[PDB]
Amino acid sequence: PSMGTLMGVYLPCLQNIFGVILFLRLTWMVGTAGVLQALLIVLICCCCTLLTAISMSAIATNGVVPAGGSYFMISRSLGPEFGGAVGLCFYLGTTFAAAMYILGAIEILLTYIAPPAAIFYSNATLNNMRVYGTIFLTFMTLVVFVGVKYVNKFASLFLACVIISILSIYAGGIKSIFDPPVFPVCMLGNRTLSRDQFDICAKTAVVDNETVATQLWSFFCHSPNLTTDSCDPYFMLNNVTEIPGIPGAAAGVLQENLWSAYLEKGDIVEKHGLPSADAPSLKESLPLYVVADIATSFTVLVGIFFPSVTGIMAGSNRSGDLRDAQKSIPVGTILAIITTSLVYFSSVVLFGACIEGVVLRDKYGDGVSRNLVVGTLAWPSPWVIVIGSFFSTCGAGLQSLTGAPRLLQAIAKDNIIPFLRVFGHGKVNGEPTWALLLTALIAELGILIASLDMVAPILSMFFLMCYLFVNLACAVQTLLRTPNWRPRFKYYHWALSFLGMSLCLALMFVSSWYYALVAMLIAGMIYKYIEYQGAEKEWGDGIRGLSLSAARYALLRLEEGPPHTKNWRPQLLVLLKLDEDLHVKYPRLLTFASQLKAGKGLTIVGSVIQGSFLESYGEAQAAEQTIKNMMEIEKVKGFCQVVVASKVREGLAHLIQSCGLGGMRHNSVVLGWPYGWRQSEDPRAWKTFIDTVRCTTAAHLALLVPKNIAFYPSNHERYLEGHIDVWWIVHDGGMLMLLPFLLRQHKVWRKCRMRIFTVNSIQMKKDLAVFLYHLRLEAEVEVVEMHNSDISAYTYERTSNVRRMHTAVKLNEVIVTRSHDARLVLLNMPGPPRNSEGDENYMEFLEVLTEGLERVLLVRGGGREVI
Amino acid sequence: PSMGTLMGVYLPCLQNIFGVILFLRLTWMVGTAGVLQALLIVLICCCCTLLTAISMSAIATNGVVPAGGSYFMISRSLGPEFGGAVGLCFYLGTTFAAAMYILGAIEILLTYIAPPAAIFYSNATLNNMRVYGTIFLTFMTLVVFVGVKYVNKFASLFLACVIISILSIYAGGIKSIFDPPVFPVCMLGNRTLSRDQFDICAKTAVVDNETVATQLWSFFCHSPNLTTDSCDPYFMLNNVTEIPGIPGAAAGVLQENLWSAYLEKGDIVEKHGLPSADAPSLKESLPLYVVADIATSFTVLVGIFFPSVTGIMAGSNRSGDLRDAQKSIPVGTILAIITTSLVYFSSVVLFGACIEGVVLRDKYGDGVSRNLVVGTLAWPSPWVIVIGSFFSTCGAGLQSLTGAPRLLQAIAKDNIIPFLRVFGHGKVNGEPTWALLLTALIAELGILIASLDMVAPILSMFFLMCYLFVNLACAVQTLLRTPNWRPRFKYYHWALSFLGMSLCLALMFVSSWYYALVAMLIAGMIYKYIEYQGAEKEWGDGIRGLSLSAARYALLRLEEGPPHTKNWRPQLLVLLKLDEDLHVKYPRLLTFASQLKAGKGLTIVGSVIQGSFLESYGEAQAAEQTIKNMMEIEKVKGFCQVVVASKVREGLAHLIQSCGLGGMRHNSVVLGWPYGWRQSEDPRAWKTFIDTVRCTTAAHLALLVPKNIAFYPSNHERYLEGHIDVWWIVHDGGMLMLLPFLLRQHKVWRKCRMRIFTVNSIQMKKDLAVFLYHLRLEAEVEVVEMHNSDISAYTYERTSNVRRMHTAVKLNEVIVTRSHDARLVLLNMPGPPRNSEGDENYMEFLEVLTEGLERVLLVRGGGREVI
Ligand SMILES: *[C@@H]1O[C@H](CO)[C@@H](O[C@@H]2O[C@H](CO)[C@@H](O[C@@H]3O[C@H](CO)[C@@H](O)[C@H](O)[C@@H]3O)[C@H](O)[C@H]2NC(C)=O)[C@H](O)[C@H]1NC(C)=O
Ligand SMILES: *[C@@H]1O[C@H](CO)[C@@H](O[C@@H]2O[C@H](CO)[C@@H](O[C@@H]3O[C@H](CO)[C@@H](O)[C@H](O)[C@@H]3O)[C@H](O)[C@H]2NC(C)=O)[C@H](O)[C@H]1NC(C)=O
Ligand SMILES: Nc1ncnc2c1ncn2[C@@H]1O[C@H](COP(=O)(O)OP(=O)(O)OP(=O)(O)O)[C@@H](O)[C@H]1O
Ligand SMILES: Nc1ncnc2c1ncn2[C@@H]1O[C@H](COP(=O)(O)OP(=O)(O)OP(=O)(O)O)[C@@H](O)[C@H]1O
Ligand SMILES: *[C@@H]1O[C@H](CO)[C@@H](O[C@@H]2O[C@H](CO)[C@@H](O)[C@H](O)[C@H]2NC(C)=O)[C@H](O)[C@H]1NC(C)=O
Ligand SMILES: *[C@@H]1O[C@H](CO)[C@@H](O[C@@H]2O[C@H](CO)[C@@H](O)[C@H](O)[C@H]2NC(C)=O)[C@H](O)[C@H]1NC(C)=O
Ligand SMILES: [Mg+2]
Ligand SMILES: [Mg+2]
Repeated sequence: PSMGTLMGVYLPCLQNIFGVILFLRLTWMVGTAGVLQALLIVLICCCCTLLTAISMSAIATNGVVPAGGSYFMISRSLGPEFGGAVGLCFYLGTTFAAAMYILGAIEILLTYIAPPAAIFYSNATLNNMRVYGTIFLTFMTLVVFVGVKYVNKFASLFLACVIISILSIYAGGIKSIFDPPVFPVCMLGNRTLSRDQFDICAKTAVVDNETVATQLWSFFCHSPNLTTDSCDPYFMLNNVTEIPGIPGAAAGVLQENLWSAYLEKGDIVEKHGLPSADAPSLKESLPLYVVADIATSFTVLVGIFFPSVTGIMAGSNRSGDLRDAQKSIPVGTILAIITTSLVYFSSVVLFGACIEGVVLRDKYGDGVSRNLVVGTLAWPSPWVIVIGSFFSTCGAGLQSLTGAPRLLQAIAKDNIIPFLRVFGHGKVNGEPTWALLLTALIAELGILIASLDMVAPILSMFFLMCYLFVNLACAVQTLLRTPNWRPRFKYYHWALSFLGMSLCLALMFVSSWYYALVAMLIAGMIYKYIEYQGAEKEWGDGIRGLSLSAARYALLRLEEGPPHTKNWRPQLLVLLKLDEDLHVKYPRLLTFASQLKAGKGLTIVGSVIQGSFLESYGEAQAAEQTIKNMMEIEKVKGFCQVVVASKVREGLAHLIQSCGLGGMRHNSVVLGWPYGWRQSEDPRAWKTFIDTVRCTTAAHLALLVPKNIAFYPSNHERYLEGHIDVWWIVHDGGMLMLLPFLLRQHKVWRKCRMRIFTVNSIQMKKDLAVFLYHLRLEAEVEVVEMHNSDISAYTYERTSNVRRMHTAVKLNEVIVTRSHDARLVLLNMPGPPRNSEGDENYMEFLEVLTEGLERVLLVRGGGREVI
Repeated sequence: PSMGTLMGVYLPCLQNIFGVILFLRLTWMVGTAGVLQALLIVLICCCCTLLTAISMSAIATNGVVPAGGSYFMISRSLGPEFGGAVGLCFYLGTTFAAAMYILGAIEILLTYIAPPAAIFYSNATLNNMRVYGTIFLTFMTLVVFVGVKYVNKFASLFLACVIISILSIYAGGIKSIFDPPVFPVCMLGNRTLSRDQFDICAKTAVVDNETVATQLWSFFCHSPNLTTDSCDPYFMLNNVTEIPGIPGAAAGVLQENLWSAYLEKGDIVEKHGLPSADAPSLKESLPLYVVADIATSFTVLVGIFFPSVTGIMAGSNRSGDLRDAQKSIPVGTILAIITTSLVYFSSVVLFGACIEGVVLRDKYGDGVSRNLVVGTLAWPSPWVIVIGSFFSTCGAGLQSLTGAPRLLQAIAKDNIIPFLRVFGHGKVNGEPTWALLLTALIAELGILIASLDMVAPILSMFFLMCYLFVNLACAVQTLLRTPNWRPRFKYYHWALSFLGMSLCLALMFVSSWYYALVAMLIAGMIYKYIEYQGAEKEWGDGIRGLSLSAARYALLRLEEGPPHTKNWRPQLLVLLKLDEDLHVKYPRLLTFASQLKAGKGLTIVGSVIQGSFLESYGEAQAAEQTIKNMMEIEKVKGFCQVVVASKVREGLAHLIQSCGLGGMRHNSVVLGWPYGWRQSEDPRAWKTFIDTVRCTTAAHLALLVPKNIAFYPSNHERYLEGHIDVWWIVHDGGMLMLLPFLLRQHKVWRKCRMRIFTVNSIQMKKDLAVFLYHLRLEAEVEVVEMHNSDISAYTYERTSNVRRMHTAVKLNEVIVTRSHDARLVLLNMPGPPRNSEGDENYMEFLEVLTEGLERVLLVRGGGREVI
């Protein structure tokens, strides 16, 4: 399968864009709104479609392109929810478009081709439209049922007819510039008379050597004798002129019809710039003037014109039979859009500058003798545009009735929405069976309105909803960094899709707010229903399934990307120690964690249970429930893991290195202090502690070792007088300065004074102060003398056993004489020794250091802390 | 702190609800819209506020009630995002309400109290309103700045004045029924003359024994002599009547003014039911008829009336100083609402049935000699209502200017929105300083409009937005089962909150669609900004923080509730085996998992690395990256865990029992088969396999042991001819029937025929078929003979070593002669023995069973499978 860009993307998109709105409703729109506002309408309606084409190209380039059609790409690149919601709005738009094309062909048949055939001679026109539209819809449905092959064969002919029509229009204009046609329109003062009835527009004619009243007189004056004075004042007071209706292109005409002329329902189409002496008038004369049919505005014209720029999704419709789709879909679509936009602009200016401003406003060509107003300027004859538009409308109706059921069948066989499974019951060949009937029924329900000017806004609403959803999906997926979404289009940026969504939403609300609300509610309902059904199909439950799907999506999206945050906040893993009877030994660790997190962040609570898994599952479940209850009491929102190991050491290690799912990992381990390690003889008291410390420093995790956890305050407790003391010695400054702030952020330490003690002094104070300004703690800074010999233990261990104890006891003396009355004391601990045997000496160091302090918390940095 | 329900909730809510709209704009609304549509407006505007009061009660009962005010409850019970968004709309509503009350007091001062004081004598009224409103706003701001204590002291007086006003109105009506007042209104045909200028309404009066033209003549006719014929035709053609303006209560008047009388801008207030002979008229007479001031409709009246039922959040405003708030806030609020609604209904009917339908439509009381139209019926004098409404408006303005800056200061000190931190810089006493200035500026910007009929819809938009957000939050949090949200209100149901949200949204869009769009965009912007800032504060990054917060919220919400799903879908844990050089040994396990999941669900991929953590972290990270790449290649979306253990057995156990976060856990373990176990001498080949099997059967997890994994198809492979074979023997029927369906759902097995082989036969076939109908697989069912002796191994092991082999070899013979050419064969495996030593015999059994089959997959149920 291989066909080029032109005959694969360009010509189908062109054939789908050029429609009936141009012939039947371009001149009327231009005359009612002027040339300027018409150009503005065309620009506004082309910008939304151009931004949507850019977003569609960004969709069509990422990855491989599915070979099914234009609905499979959207789904594959935006998810079943979005794609399903988009597909239904597009289906409804297409079926209503079929209805509109049938209505247009009926109007062209009953008004210009053969008026005598109308059955009903107000509401007679509406009933004729209803009857003939129903007959046409039935026959077209039968044709599509039996003869799809001939339609696909003859589809080129309709495009040939459209192109020949446009060429003839432009040839007629260019011939108009130097030698225009003749189409006299008659005038009464500054009113417009219907030339259909009268033989000639003249008050009196000379027959048999004398003057006699003409048909215009007998129609306006009921008396057939000139010597009468019982007629309306407007006829006798004003003259009767015959101005040419097609003045050749000039700068005087384009200057005349350049400003808006919005009429009201029932008003008279008047030629601004003719002498008129006002006077009352009878009520038997109104059937002789041309009348405005519907109320005209700006939003009305926007709504009526928009369905003439839709069809940009028809270019990416032979995706399977394409040579290189990534390079052939976007360029073809955008070139088709540009060609259509330039043709519309040129045609607006040409109509404005070539035709009278009073014959453009005859929606049905009443001033002229019931001709196609746009067909008046055409070189060969006004008969080429009539037949051309008739065949174009028939072909567009046939193609819409062919392409809507196929899309419905695709959506039904995709098994997204479950209640429309029957609509996928295709024939033996694949041609839909019970989707054609539903489509014909919806098209009939649309035909029953029987007025293009009322069917067009619904069509516009559905297509605008589809475009808005495509744009919004693209922008959001680009912003939030979805895992499988990376488009390769060059001229693409999420700002463009966002602007397109905004513009098409503005249009959707300008046309009719209530229709837009109904469309938005339908779209939201289908989106949520697709999401719920997908959740129930993946997991098993509806609501819990929704939560599981949201969690999985967030974790998967969070997986990709740089795994480092610009800031550092403690996300703890509280290693609780269960008793022999499975009771929490130190329930104050959970309280302290709740005070340090304040209910925001991640807090996992692990614990190891010695034994064997094969025979100890119930114990694990019971302990998990116990920890969950104890954790609910202390008001800390977190998860709870319980593992059953053979030795507690390896259980602790596995718990430290494996807790979380992907990016939701901990980065801080808060373990308690071993009590009675030197009292008892069992050496294992302090080996587990040292091993967990060494295992949490090799994973680059922070460390919080709250000593004397039995004296820490509870949540009901409150502090009124007291001062936190910080004793940052050398390293770990960031966290030593960030912990007391996050601590005092709690009501228990809501107003505890902070004092920063740091073992040129003025320069150091200035730096600490400038750093504190960003934090805003403003705690008093007191820098005591720094003796390198005393601090040689921290410097030597980071980057002499007898000396170690000396320095630790001198440091302890200083801290206990200058910080004894402190509420909470925070100081950083030195790293454990490299030699696995000096652990006793390291423990003695750590014990003699914090001698006397009532409550002391030791923090060890991980090294990856930034702030 | 303890005060009752009445003086703590009822009276403040009552004082906040009864406003100026009732006096200044009740009669006008009733006359323009009739009695029926007025009652409908009151009902529509009371239903939204009643449903909002029910939702607010449901909020006020769950948990403890914060003692701060009415904004802390909403925040504490709905989250910082919702509460912050609600607080700002409420602040804007309150400040614009202050503007409206100042405008009302100005109107009452310049129109009835003292008209000569107006500075400008159209736009003179607007300029007078602007100047005087600015002066009033300045003086009121200064008073609130200096004298809050006196305001809080005197707040009771304003309620006393309002109550006395209403009592006087009703006393006047009841006195009207039997002896009404005198207020003659003059008429011209069926037009309404302004009685202010004329001395008496009579064409001619008799002075000095003869008739002379009266002031009405000289005002309507410029000639002061009766003998003139140069006047307008309407004056001479019609009469001059003097009808009473206050007809006592009767059923004839309530019948007259019962249908709508919507006028247009500039129309004349006409008395339907008086003789009038039409005629043209001059243009110097229009300043003498009463005129309609603004265009009236239904939506206009809805918008103008709505700010008279707002203030239901003022009852829950002394939460701290309450005896028992859970029982005192809801009953008080709802009783205040009911009292206000009944007073409005009774007043609408009383006005309709007591006053002429032509003097109700004088917005400024022009027909009467510039009196308060509602003050005409009042027993003591019309002077009590004027002064009462003046003092009420002044008091309401003062209280709004006192209560808006306090709310802004609370929001600013809560540190939710960061850019308004300055507005919390209260005085030494707490009274706001730079929040009062901002509030006064916004109120001035609102005063510059200087028309109640244009300020009221903005107020309505803000309050409706606040109410809609409260209702939506309540309904959603009740539906999705938020963890900390359980209200105790009896008459509360999420359907009521949903209906309230719908009704108040309908109102918000009926009044003015564009205003509603602006309000909704403001609310959404503030919601998303609060969410982003909170994410950046909890975690550290903006976008990644958003993802982390969504994941944590979903997991926490999913934690609570029954942990069993009605359906069972496999969520796998693929235990890969890494090589000595850290390469995936069997990369086909990942392919098979991707074919069985099809990219939807949870798939964790664990692996154990022997060694020691203290010295093997880089190996773990490298292996994790390797597995991530290999898993991305095979197109399976899952997480990857790597642990470093000392012995692979306990690593596998810890991986089996601890993988996931809360509810996102696996329920199926897919491990491979040990190859070369009998070939090599190392006994550990089959001990790890048996141990993992026994460890995964004690955790109640399913088990998938794909044998001969080297012959399984790849993703590029396709199958055209072949038939899946199922050999369900006794147990594990649900999963043995669900696995092939989920398998064939993949394109690789898209059309492989399924054959169900099952070792009364007709009854069994009928049951299997009925079960298959729901699945819809419709696979052919062939039931072979079931010999109990051969099946004695499965029956004896679930619920003789020589016999075991016999039965296994006979079963293998049957399966290999009737299923040799099968594509994939699925049969359930028996459980491992209880005796830890018969493992060799169990392995020999499992090996001799699947002898000859090219591809065989064995499944073992967990026992908790439902479908
Ligand atoms: C077509 O002829 C009709 C009827 O002869 C013209 O209607 C009349 O046009 C004159 C302007 O030339 C209007 O006079 C102006 O009226 C406005 C508002 O009343 C006033 O402010 C101006 O100072 C001036 O008096 C006149 O009202 C209008 N007649 C009616 C009944 O409205 C019409 O303008 C002619 N031209 C068109 C339609 O382009
Ligand atoms: C107040 O007096 C005014 C002027 O005298 C009345 O206006 C005129 O009322 C009559 C009805 O009694 C209208 O006649 C009707 O007009 C409609 C539509 O044109 C027609 O369908 C009916 O068959 C009938 O002819 C007349 O049009 C109207 N005059 C104008 C200029 O509109 C008015 O109705 C009196 N009563 C009120 C306002 O309650
Ligand atoms: N079985 C366990 N499960 C979870 N965490 C543990 C376990 N054992 C120890 N820990 C962690 O190590 C810390 C040190 O406890 P450790 O057992 O060393 O001291 P102890 O229990 O107070 O008594 P001793 O020091 O005499 O053994 C505990 O607070 C806990 O954080
Ligand atoms: N180190 C490991 N990490 C993760 N999973 C493992 C590990 N070792 C074994 N397993 C699991 O157990 C299964 C059995 O593998 P096992 O080592 O028993 O057989 P083998 O490697 O094929 O060779 P042999 O049977 O001779 O040892 C593996 O497929 C895997 O699922
Ligand atoms: C009606 O048509 C006539 C014919 O063109 C207009 O012109 C008038 O012709 C008479 C004949 O001599 C002259 O006396 C008048 O002076 C002409 N009018 C002007 C303005 O020159 C006539 O004006 C038309 N009437 C109206 C109301 O347009
Ligand atoms: C104007 O007022 C008079 C006084 O009430 C109306 O009544 C007419 O009075 C004259 C005096 O004899 C009678 O002849 C007429 O028959 C009375 N009218 C009727 C209907 O009985 C008079 O009708 C008023 N005019 C209008 C237009 O309402
Ligand atoms: Mg120990
Ligand atoms: Mg082994």
